[PDB]
Amino acid sequence: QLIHKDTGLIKEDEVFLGHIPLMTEDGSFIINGADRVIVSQIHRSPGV
Amino acid sequence: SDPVRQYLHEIGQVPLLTLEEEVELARKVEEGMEAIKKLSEITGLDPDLIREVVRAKILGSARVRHIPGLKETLDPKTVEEIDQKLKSLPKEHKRYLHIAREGEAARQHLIEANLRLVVSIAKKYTGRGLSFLDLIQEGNQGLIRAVEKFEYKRRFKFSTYATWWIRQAINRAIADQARTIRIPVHMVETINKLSRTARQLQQELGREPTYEEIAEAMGPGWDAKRVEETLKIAQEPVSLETPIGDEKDSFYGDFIPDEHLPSPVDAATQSLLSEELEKALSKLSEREAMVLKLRKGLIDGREHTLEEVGAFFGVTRERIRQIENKALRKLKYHESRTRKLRDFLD
Amino acid sequence: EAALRDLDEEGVVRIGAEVKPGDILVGRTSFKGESEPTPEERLLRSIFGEKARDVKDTSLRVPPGEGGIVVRTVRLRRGDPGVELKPGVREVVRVYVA
Amino acid sequence: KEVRKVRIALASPEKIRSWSYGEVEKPETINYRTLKPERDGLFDERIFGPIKDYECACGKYKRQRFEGKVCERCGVEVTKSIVRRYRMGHIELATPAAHIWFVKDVPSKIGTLLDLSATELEQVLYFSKYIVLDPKGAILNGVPVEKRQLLTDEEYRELRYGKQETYP
Amino acid sequence: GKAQFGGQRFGEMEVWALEAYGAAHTLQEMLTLKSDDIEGRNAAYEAIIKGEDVPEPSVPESFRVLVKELQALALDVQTLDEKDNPVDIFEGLASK
Amino acid sequence: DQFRVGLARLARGVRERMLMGSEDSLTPAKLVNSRPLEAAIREFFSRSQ
Amino acid sequence: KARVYPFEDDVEVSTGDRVAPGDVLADGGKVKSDVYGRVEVDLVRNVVRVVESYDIDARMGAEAIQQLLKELDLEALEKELLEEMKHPSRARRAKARKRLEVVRAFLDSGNRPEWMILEAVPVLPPDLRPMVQVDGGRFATSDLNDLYRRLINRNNRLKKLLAQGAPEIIIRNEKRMLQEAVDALLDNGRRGAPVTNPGSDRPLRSLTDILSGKQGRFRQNLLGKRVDYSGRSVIVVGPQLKLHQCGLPKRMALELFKPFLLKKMEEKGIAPNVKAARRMLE
DNA sequence: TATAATGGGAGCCTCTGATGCA
DNA sequence: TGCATCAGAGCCCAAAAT
Ligand SMILES: [Mg+2]
Ligand SMILES: [Zn+2]
Repeated sequence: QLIHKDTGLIKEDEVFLGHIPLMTEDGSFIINGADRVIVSQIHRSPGV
Repeated sequence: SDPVRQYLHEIGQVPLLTLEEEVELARKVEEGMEAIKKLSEITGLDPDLIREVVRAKILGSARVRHIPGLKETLDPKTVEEIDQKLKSLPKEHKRYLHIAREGEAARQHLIEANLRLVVSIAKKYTGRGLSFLDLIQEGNQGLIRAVEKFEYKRRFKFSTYATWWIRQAINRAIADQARTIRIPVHMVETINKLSRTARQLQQELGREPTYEEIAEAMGPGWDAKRVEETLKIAQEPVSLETPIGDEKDSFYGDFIPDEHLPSPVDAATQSLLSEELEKALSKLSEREAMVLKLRKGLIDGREHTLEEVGAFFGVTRERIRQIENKALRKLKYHESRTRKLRDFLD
Repeated sequence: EAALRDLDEEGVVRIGAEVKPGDILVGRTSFKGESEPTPEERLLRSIFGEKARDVKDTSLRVPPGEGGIVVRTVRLRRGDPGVELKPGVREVVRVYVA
Repeated sequence: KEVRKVRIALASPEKIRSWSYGEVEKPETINYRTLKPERDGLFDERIFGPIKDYECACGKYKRQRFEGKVCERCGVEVTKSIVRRYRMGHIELATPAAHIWFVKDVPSKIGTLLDLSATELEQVLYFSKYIVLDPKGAILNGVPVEKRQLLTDEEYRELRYGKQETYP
Repeated sequence: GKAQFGGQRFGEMEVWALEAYGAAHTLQEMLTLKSDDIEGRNAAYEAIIKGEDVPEPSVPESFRVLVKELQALALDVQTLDEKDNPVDIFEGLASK
Repeated sequence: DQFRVGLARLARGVRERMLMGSEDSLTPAKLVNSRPLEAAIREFFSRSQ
Repeated sequence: KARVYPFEDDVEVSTGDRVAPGDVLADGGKVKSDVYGRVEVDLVRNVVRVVESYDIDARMGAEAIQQLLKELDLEALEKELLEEMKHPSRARRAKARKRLEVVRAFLDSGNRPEWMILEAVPVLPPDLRPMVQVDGGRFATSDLNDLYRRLINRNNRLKKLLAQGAPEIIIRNEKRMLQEAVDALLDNGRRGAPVTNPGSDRPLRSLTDILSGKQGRFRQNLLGKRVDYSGRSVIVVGPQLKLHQCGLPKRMALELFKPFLLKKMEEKGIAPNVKAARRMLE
């Protein structure tokens, strides 16, 4: 929803943002026809 | 150490103008231009040439150079002559020189005081293929255009007029410089329209549009073929230094063969063809081998007309065609027997 | 005709054919880049009396060391239902060799 | 003759211009429609040579009978296309520019010669500070401006354009 | 690479091996006729199919690239003879 | 994470579109260009390490 | 801070002119200036102002540095530095040594120090920075072309800003941008942020990068090369071999020795000639 | 070609050598 | 004059890279 804080006018709409890749049943992706895996990354935990 | 930060700091050293200060500089600039017109009339001298001499003396000795349109080379000798000619004017005429000088001075100041305006407009155009400083400099160019065209009488503040010209300058720069393969500004406009259109269609259709759907949305004159051709023309090159792999070890260009330079096999083959051709031409008479060499360009590289080969051997244009035909006839006969030249026909 | 034996009407190798290195998988012609034939070719063409063709053989062949039985072919042209290729591409052929 | 030695030396602007077969006056590369090189651009055949052997761009002179000829119409020499690997162009700068190797390689060669530190050479080259060639009798803060002195922007303007202030 | 119909890389360490063996002509072949010497590699192929022995190699094209790349860096690289006179490895093509 | 990045770029475009054009007639469809988001996700899946 | 010099009649100087104490201002020489300064001719107040200031020559950038380098007398500087080599302090002698070594370098070589500043910038031949159509009809091009393009654009703009009498702030910005652009072409990342193509974090590849490093011209193409008449395969033990032998697969051997094989196939009658022989092995 | 608009944005090893401070 | 601090210099090969 777009709002004009001065006027109060409100126009609301559902906008299309493109596509997001879906994971298949086995935990992989199909990207341009080829099956891909996203490998987990170990790193330093945030904190003090 | 940071060129943007430095420029911003330099920008911050010229105070912004009061409405009064702005009108004063704008007023002096307009008046200075009217003065240059008058000096042209009085002297019968080029107004542009006059403007460069006036401008040369205001900016100082630092900047003195030839201007592409001026007929005379602009150097201290010539600018002294013309400046001395202007100072040789009567008082009521010589006053316009003083007016013009102060006009150029005010032009400088007016430009300098508005530089932060260009920055605030340019920052919005980043990411379109021009660097921030580049956008600032083209934007500055528009600011200069605005100062020359500004009419202070209209009572509009300067920022209003400048903003149009600055936006214009930045957009022209992006249209002119952003592509390795340069595209005419109008064609860039057409390409961008097609982008917006396709984006509208994808925003209403929930998927990328086909070529035909884009063609409807573009109206008459547009079919699917033209949408495709326009997109083809709009393709930007990709770097030869584009990485292959997750190591830094290889480039995309390393995988691209060279089709221009002949391969060893091709060079060898062409050489063998020349040697077999000479072998077949030795089985003719020297004259009928020479007629063919002269007619097909093997000698000197050019193909001679029958009139030229005939005049060179002392025979008639019909005669040289005849000795050429019997040469070629003998050539065809020897080939069917020995089959030497067949394999080079691929 | 020995070279073209296993190609169908459209130029794609037939399903079930055995392909070996050097064999044509998909036949293709490309228009010759404009060039002036060397005087050797001028003389050769003149000797044999055969026009140099406008097109060259760009056909896809089995690379060295590869080959097998053709189990599938996919052909996608431009202007046929459901398929749109990247700009400039008239048609795409895929040959699956097992 | 046989190559026994390889010399490497600095190149004068004159020598760089003698190498050059033309000045590249335009950022253009190749024409978006014809795909032929753009005149005066980075790929120009009039500068770096013909794309095709013994054939000019427009195609008036197509064979080796002309070698060394420069087509009046298209401006291209008829020679081997191999020359596009060899022939150099040049860009004529509006302001001299320092060659960074002689700046950033420590100790700087330019800096060492002129007795300028790394910071000073940086400040002049990248336009943070002025350097005085001719004081022309200037004096700043009671002491005379000495040649090769570095001035800030504030210092230079007060010297060059004078000091003033405006009070609201 | 195999997919490009590529040649094997005879790298820095392979060159050391040929050097330690003192195989100067084998090494020179690797550096010229079997690689970027254009005139040389053409001549070698033609010689072998004709039964002649392979000709003396010429300047490797990547050395010409190096010279021109250093000229692009404003350094003048000059090949000299024993008399310290210039030798033109571009064979007149790049000089006016 | 890459989604968040593409979203930040899309937001830059929104603020930039909220200055230009008519300050009166604007919808969300006119304000949003989704290309930055699509690109961030497309970049992650194809070219990420 | 300026001096005011009123005038009744015509003024012989004009606004913007630079002036020294004593320079004639107006009235045929009657009124003249007491200070060093810049002339401001006031037509309202009927007065010639002279703002106290000097004609000082002070410059920025490579133009200034090139000048100081042009004015170097290296012979003279050698003499001074030899005298410095006698000074008791080790550091004094050390600094004079390093300086003197650069001086002597230029002296023996015959190189002028000002050549380290560029006026004409060389442009590499196009085939070494190609624009090529790849397989799909798409174009692929070397990064140097974008680096040259940045350079050319800024230079041309500099010529235009100069012709139009832009303020010093604008001309200065362009000049520092011009220095930075030459820097990027020659060694990118060397000074400042590496210039990159849009929508990529990848530094463009400059001449220094092409020359140096593991991927550079020296180590990649000069001290090692890919070669013809070569092959590779998996190895397997051959106990039956004599020490001077190896097993070589015939299909490999046919390729490795292919030209020789073409010649031999001609001597024996297997093919009419080399061209036919090659076509038969294909 | 004219309401006015006036200062940006991202950020995370070892050895060697010169340089700037006790 | 003697000592930190920092900038800039390096960090295996070939194969492959779908
Ligand atoms: Mg490797
Ligand atoms: Zn021509």
